[PDB]
Amino acid sequence: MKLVNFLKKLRNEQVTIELKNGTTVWGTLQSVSPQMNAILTDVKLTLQQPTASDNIANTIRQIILPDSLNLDSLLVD
Amino acid sequence: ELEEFEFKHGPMSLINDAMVTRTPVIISLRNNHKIIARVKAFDRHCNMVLENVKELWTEKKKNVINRERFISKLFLRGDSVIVVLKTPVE
Amino acid sequence: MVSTPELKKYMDKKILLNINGSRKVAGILRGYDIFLNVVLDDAMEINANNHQLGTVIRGNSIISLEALDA
Amino acid sequence: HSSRLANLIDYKLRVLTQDGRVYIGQLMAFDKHMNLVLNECIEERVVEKRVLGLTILRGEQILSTVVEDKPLL
Amino acid sequence: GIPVKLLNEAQGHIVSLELTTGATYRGKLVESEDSMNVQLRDVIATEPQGAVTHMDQIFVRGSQIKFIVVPDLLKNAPL
Amino acid sequence: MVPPINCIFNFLQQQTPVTIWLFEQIGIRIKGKIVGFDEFMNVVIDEAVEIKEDVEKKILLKGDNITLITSA
RNA sequence: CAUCCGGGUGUUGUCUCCAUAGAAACAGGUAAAGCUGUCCGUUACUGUGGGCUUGCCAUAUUUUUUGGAACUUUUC
Repeated sequence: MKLVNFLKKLRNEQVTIELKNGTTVWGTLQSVSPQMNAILTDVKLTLQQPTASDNIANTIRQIILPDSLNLDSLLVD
Repeated sequence: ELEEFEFKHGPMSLINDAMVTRTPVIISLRNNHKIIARVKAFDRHCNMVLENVKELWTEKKKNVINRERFISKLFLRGDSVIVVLKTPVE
Repeated sequence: MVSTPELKKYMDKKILLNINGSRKVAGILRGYDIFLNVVLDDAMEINANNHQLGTVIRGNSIISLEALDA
Repeated sequence: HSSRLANLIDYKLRVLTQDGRVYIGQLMAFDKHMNLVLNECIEERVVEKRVLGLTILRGEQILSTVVEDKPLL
Repeated sequence: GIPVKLLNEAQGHIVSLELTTGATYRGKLVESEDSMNVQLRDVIATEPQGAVTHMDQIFVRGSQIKFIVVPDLLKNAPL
Repeated sequence: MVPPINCIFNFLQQQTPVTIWLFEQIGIRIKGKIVGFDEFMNVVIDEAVEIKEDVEKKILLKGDNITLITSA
């Protein structure tokens, strides 16, 4: 009975994440937890100049999802 | 148990009402950057999946500059939301 | 949870509290709480102008609690 | 869950905090609150450095995690 | 959880810490908690300014702690 | 000894005037008599006043914003 | 001090009953052995079938994960 469960389906796609801190993060998602803690693969995060990180992982403001992803199919259990 | 009861009667019902009506919404954020879009799905924490979003936010360089950007799909964590305005087209 | 703190040794003794907003208070320790809410009697502000009052300080606020005399 | 978090154990990590400071060192112990314990730590406030030793961070304070190097033998 | 037990094990030794306040405190630790409360003695504070002071007894709230700094032998401890 | 919620229970019966301080705002304070409260420390003040000493004139407060509750 | 009736352990050569892959193939040495090198059986990445060493088991209202944040300005 949570919208979090939908994010566990999301795995594999790339997203630019914004945080409360005010950073921006392009990278592929590997896994998503019930407590929102996401782990990313092949990341390019910017705080300062942008710096690439391999394995990046409360602070999440919003995910800007890719345009190809069908919402109707994922919103079902 | 009691969560089912409040979705029909309470404050959150007007999103369920609006989002089912295929409605657009104006949302005031905690970032000082308002969000104007149409909603897909919501939750008890106000975790909302938005579609076709457009922001409105001032700036300085200096004088006030407004800037807009279109986003296709957007999962918003309800902590960032401070005020929701559920405005109908009709 | 709710570890009732070790303030038994401060009961009925003078104190020098500090609180949020850099404001501080002297008083006789009457009673304490789970959340560290405090009861002080003979409460005197420390602005340096010291005003007598006669007080329940909130737990959240508290930064610390001292002893004037050993 | 926490299956991914055990995989990080005993790797040199780069941890950004809410203050902006960034701690670095191996990971010995981990929590459900994301309390991290770190060995032989070094902050980089920014052209700066400091030596601390064993550091136990809270969950509130932590922002992001990132592996610097592979697990040491 | 282990991140709390390590703390309880450094009771007696001298500890350094950082609060949301911005200041760091250093002293012998007497009691801790699962909340992350603390009880210390002979504390030597040092704020953002550099201002040193002395505090005889102190209690804390964990919520207010950012992070601790613990003695070196506490890395061979059992997990 | 005196626990904290039993202390606030006395302020209801006596109808004593009590000034309330806010969390992150020293510039502002409040006043009023206490009718009722709850487990989460929300308060229903009566004849409440906003206090330069600019006294501006029944409300309810959230328990997250309080710091001090003081008699008279 | 001996003698005698006994025991277990290792190792070697046999005997009886029983087992099915095979890569049990090659070359090095000790007091010993895949001890070593090569080597081969499944196989290192999938889906069906078994077991667990696992999720630790589900908290938006004060000590961590549903925010006191947001914003501005001056100094070097």
